[PDB]
Amino acid sequence: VKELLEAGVHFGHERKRWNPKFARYIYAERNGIHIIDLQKTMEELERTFRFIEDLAMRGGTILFVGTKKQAQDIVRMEAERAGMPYVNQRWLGGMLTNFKTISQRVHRLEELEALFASPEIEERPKKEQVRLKHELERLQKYLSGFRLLKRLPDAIFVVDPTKEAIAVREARKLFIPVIALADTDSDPDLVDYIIPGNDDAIRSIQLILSRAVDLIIQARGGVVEPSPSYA
Amino acid sequence: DFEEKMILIRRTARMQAGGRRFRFGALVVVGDRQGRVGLGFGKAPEVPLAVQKAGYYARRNMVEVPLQNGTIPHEIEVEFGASKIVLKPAAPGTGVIAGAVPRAILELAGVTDILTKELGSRNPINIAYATMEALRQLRTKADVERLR
Amino acid sequence: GRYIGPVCRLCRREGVKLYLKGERCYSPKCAMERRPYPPGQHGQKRARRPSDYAVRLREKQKLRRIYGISERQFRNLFEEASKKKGVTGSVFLGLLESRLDNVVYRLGFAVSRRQARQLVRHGHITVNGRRVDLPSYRVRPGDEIAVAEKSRNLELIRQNLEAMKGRKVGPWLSLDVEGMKGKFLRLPDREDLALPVNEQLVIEFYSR
Amino acid sequence: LTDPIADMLTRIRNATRVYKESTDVPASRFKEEILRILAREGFIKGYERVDVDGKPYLRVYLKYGPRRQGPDPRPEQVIHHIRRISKPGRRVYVGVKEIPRVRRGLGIAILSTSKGVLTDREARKLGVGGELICEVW
RNA sequence: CCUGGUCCACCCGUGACGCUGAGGCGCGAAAGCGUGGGGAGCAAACCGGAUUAGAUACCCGGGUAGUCCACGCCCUAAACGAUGCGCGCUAGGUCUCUGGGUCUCCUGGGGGCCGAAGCUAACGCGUUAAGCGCGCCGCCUGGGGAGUACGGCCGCAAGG
RNA sequence: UAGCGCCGGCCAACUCCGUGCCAGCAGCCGCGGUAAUACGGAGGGCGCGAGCGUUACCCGGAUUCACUGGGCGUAAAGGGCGUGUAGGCGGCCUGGGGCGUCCCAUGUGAAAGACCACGGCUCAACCGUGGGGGAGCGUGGGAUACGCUCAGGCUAGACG
Ligand code: SF4
Ligand SMILES: [Mg+2]
Ligand SMILES: [Mg+2]
Ligand SMILES: [Mg+2]
Ligand SMILES: [Mg+2]
Ligand SMILES: [Mg+2]
Ligand SMILES: [Mg+2]
Ligand SMILES: [Mg+2]
Ligand SMILES: [Mg+2]
Ligand SMILES: [Mg+2]
Ligand SMILES: [Mg+2]
Ligand SMILES: [Mg+2]
Ligand SMILES: [Mg+2]
Ligand SMILES: [Mg+2]
Ligand SMILES: [Mg+2]
Ligand SMILES: [Mg+2]
Ligand SMILES: [Mg+2]
Ligand SMILES: [Mg+2]
Ligand SMILES: [Mg+2]
Ligand SMILES: [Mg+2]
Ligand SMILES: [Mg+2]
Ligand SMILES: [Mg+2]
Ligand SMILES: [Mg+2]
Ligand SMILES: [Mg+2]
Ligand SMILES: [Mg+2]
Ligand SMILES: [Mg+2]
Ligand SMILES: [Mg+2]
Ligand SMILES: [Mg+2]
Ligand SMILES: [Mg+2]
Ligand SMILES: [Mg+2]
Ligand SMILES: [Mg+2]
Ligand SMILES: [Mg+2]
Ligand SMILES: [Mg+2]
Ligand SMILES: [Mg+2]
Ligand SMILES: [Mg+2]
Ligand SMILES: [Mg+2]
Ligand SMILES: [Mg+2]
Ligand SMILES: [Mg+2]
Ligand SMILES: [Mg+2]
Ligand SMILES: [Mg+2]
Ligand SMILES: [Mg+2]
Ligand SMILES: [Mg+2]
Ligand SMILES: [Mg+2]
Ligand SMILES: [Mg+2]
Ligand SMILES: [Mg+2]
Ligand SMILES: [Mg+2]
Ligand SMILES: [Mg+2]
Ligand SMILES: [Mg+2]
Ligand SMILES: [Mg+2]
Ligand SMILES: [Mg+2]
Ligand SMILES: [Mg+2]
Ligand SMILES: [Mg+2]
Ligand SMILES: [Mg+2]
Ligand SMILES: [Mg+2]
Ligand SMILES: [Mg+2]
Ligand SMILES: [Mg+2]
Ligand SMILES: [Mg+2]
Ligand SMILES: [Mg+2]
Ligand SMILES: [Mg+2]
Ligand SMILES: [Mg+2]
Ligand SMILES: [Mg+2]
Ligand SMILES: [Mg+2]
Ligand SMILES: [Mg+2]
Ligand SMILES: [Mg+2]
Ligand SMILES: [Mg+2]
Ligand SMILES: [Mg+2]
Ligand SMILES: [Mg+2]
Ligand SMILES: [Mg+2]
Ligand SMILES: [Mg+2]
Ligand SMILES: [Mg+2]
Ligand SMILES: [Mg+2]
Ligand SMILES: [Mg+2]
Ligand SMILES: [Mg+2]
Ligand SMILES: [Mg+2]
Repeated sequence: VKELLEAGVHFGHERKRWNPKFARYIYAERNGIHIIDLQKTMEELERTFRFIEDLAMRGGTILFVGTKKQAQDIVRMEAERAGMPYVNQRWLGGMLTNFKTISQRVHRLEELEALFASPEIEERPKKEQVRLKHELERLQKYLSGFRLLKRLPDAIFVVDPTKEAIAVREARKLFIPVIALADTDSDPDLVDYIIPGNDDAIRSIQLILSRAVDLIIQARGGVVEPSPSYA
Repeated sequence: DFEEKMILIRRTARMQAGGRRFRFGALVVVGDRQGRVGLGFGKAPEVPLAVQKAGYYARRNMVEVPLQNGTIPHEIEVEFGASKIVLKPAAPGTGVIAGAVPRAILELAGVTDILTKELGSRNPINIAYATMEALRQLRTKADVERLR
Repeated sequence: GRYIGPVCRLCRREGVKLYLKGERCYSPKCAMERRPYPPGQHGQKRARRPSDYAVRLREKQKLRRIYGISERQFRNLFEEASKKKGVTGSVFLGLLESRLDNVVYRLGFAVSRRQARQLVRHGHITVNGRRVDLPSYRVRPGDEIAVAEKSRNLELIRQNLEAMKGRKVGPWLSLDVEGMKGKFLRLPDREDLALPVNEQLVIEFYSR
Repeated sequence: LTDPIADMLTRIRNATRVYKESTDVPASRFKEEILRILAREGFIKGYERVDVDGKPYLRVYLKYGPRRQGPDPRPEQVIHHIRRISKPGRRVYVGVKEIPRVRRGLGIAILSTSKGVLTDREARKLGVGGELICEVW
């Protein structure tokens, strides 16, 4: 499952826009660029996946965090493939720390599902349709992956702990383990299970996500061959 | 469940056109008198809700005090901004010698025997915070040998 | 001197029955049993929560008004136990107990401590022989406290020993009824005596 | 520089507050005696005489606790506290009888005595006093 | 022309010769003073015109000390970074000035900004600490009375 | 024989009338301008008790002179800046001494008082008997890590 042709996909980026805590996972600066010791990536995959694999067979949910436009679509395929929740658009404040309240806003979604599946009155004003439809069209935009989540995840898995510091912040306050693919602009000490790698190139996001999705499905009852990606 | 005590209840005001409009706050400790306390601070439009709101936080932030025959294991001095609290271990028949603030905090924590002293700003809310963070920094011989 | 006044107003304030008479304390003509609320114009109003200081004074007068004791003697007896070795609380109770005027009453020589005083002050009591008319004597282990022979034929002490025929008396005391003599075995552990009082709080009253 | 010991204790205290693996102090037979106790009593892993750019130093291997769950992952310290007592400004000595008990036993006090560098315990066993160098917990 | 501090590179010389600093001594913006010059512009005082209830001001026209030079006094300040000096330790990004290199950049020394840890009552400080430490000095102890009075020393006086 | 202080918050104890910024209360914040638990009386209540209150003074609360145990950017607080006298303070290695420092043995540290036990006055106050010490200084012996001194080296501080 592990693989070594990762250097055929990322080895890292971003110059002196670095975070000094990450130096322990950096090989050298060549291309005017911080370069990640890929060896140092394997070590942490071994330990991180052990967590994920051990987390797999226990039948426990995982929240998928990626919202930079470089990792936007690629998380949506993969979280569904493993049948687990994600956030694609905005990470709402209090998704975790205020779950019962945020998820009180999925009950409005599930309730819209039914109402627009006929009939429960269509003699409701034309303009109210206009209003309700768009609201469904609005709600749908954000919550499509969060709706699966019906309880606090036993872990969360992140693309950018720097870009999604808020997510990381809530998880911490809820003692939830934090997992993340994360490059040198990020804060290492902040993540429990670290995948020290490029977090912007779609290449790198595909390799590390999918193979982690596969490790999840492998120990969660079955296996399957390849998954969708743009070249 | 725990034994619960309201230590502080205050009214504060804010200003806008037409005059002042108030808001209330309650410092509340809660504990089992057997090694577990928690301090919560609740603010609300009316006294009762604030007292209840407070209680929920009190349970939301707790701490485990290593009682040894009803006294704390070692000296602790702790500062919280300009507030300082001294907690000093005390022998059996001593009693709990503290101001009504750290008194109720330590009391609900099962502390039966202790010498204490408040130094610096004795502001009720801050002396509270300093008493807690003192407990949260209490250690025992076990805890020490395990670290080192 | 001592308190020497209306005594039911005392229990009514304390919220608890203190056994300050004897006979009437048990009948339903007892004041607490008719009115369990503080004496005077404002007793039936709904109370307001007492402050820490309010609470402690009240626990103190409780233990104190039991004994019919002056604050000075109380304070000094207390400030003894504060100095002397061990746990303060027990020793204070202990030294409180070793009072003759108390000892006489715990034995059932008298129906009240107030009567146990008039028994002591009128010489009707004796300690290991010698006449003693001092309510304040600190009775020590091994002491035998008895009635004077020259008064032993008195209605009150005979009638009051009548109840005592097989009556229980605390573990540290023995009693030869008819013979009119009792014995002090030792000063109490807090267990032996169940005064309706949280004794730690009295220390804290004085820590102020 | 006016105080080697105070510099030494301090070089550490800064290093432990941001969890460095080690840090180096300029070498002295007296610092070796203090690090020795600091080694044995287990506030540090241990130390070794290295050399920096031609100059003698002591490299001291720091020791900490475990990662913590929560908003602040930063592991507990092993040296919570370290500070000079006796200083060049105000020399501090204690007779045997007034030797202090640091933190109700859970800590130590290092000494300079005519029998060598000893702890509060040791000094009381050997029966000697000395200049109270510092305190640690 | 005469002269001071200061950085850099070489790692050549001395071998703890160091740090601080009560008194002392010197330096010390402006205004001010003494004797003598100088005086274009500017301008306290002062005159006049406006404004105004008034206008001993703000605005306009004039104008003397002074502002400049030499020598000698005065020694004060929001004399400020409202931050005594020295040393060691504790992430980094960036802009700039100035040496040196193996001239991407590396290394020293100064000048700014943002920020790690930490500090802070907060504001903010943060390798130019207001952080963690040592040494020595100066200073604070409720507002006013009062930087006044008295004494004392200094000054031509102002006054310090 | 039972008296005296208090009942707005601190701080334990509340009602009616009388007064109307008057009369008066007051340790501090504050009370009194027609529904005053704050003034005067009464009832009731709280606290002590042959006592209770008041004035004055001493320590405490005051880590508010800070040795324990504080501070100086904006709260009170860095000297306007240098230079330097006394003084305080000082790097790495080795030896002599043993001044500071630590230990041991001894002398002194009177009696009363303090404390612990016991005992005598019916208890207690009071008093008796015994017990346990300490610093600090004199003397003898010992210790040598740190600070001291003397001596001999070093080059990381400092100067050239
Ligand atoms: S009767 Fe009830 S109230 Fe009156 S004294 Fe006896 S016990 Fe106390
Ligand atoms: Mg990135
Ligand atoms: Mg614990
Ligand atoms: Mg502070
Ligand atoms: Mg405070
Ligand atoms: Mg103990
Ligand atoms: Mg204060
Ligand atoms: Mg206060
Ligand atoms: Mg009873
Ligand atoms: Mg209580
Ligand atoms: Mg005791
Ligand atoms: Mg009883
Ligand atoms: Mg007291
Ligand atoms: Mg000290
Ligand atoms: Mg050389
Ligand atoms: Mg000078
Ligand atoms: Mg001048
Ligand atoms: Mg001039
Ligand atoms: Mg003039
Ligand atoms: Mg002139
Ligand atoms: Mg002229
Ligand atoms: Mg004019
Ligand atoms: Mg005019
Ligand atoms: Mg004019
Ligand atoms: Mg003009
Ligand atoms: Mg002139
Ligand atoms: Mg002039
Ligand atoms: Mg300036
Ligand atoms: Mg400057
Ligand atoms: Mg100034
Ligand atoms: Mg100022
Ligand atoms: Mg200075
Ligand atoms: Mg300073
Ligand atoms: Mg350059
Ligand atoms: Mg160049
Ligand atoms: Mg620079
Ligand atoms: Mg400039
Ligand atoms: Mg800044
Ligand atoms: Mg921070
Ligand atoms: Mg910088
Ligand atoms: Mg400050
Ligand atoms: Mg005054
Ligand atoms: Mg004044
Ligand atoms: Mg003057
Ligand atoms: Mg002046
Ligand atoms: Mg004068
Ligand atoms: Mg009184
Ligand atoms: Mg009182
Ligand atoms: Mg009250
Ligand atoms: Mg009148
Ligand atoms: Mg009225
Ligand atoms: Mg009053
Ligand atoms: Mg009244
Ligand atoms: Mg009397
Ligand atoms: Mg008197
Ligand atoms: Mg005083
Ligand atoms: Mg004091
Ligand atoms: Mg001090
Ligand atoms: Mg202060
Ligand atoms: Mg200055
Ligand atoms: Mg000057
Ligand atoms: Mg100087
Ligand atoms: Mg000198
Ligand atoms: Mg010297
Ligand atoms: Mg030295
Ligand atoms: Mg020597
Ligand atoms: Mg010597
Ligand atoms: Mg002696
Ligand atoms: Mg004596
Ligand atoms: Mg006797
Ligand atoms: Mg003593
Ligand atoms: Mg030697
Ligand atoms: Mg030499
Ligand atoms: Mg050099």
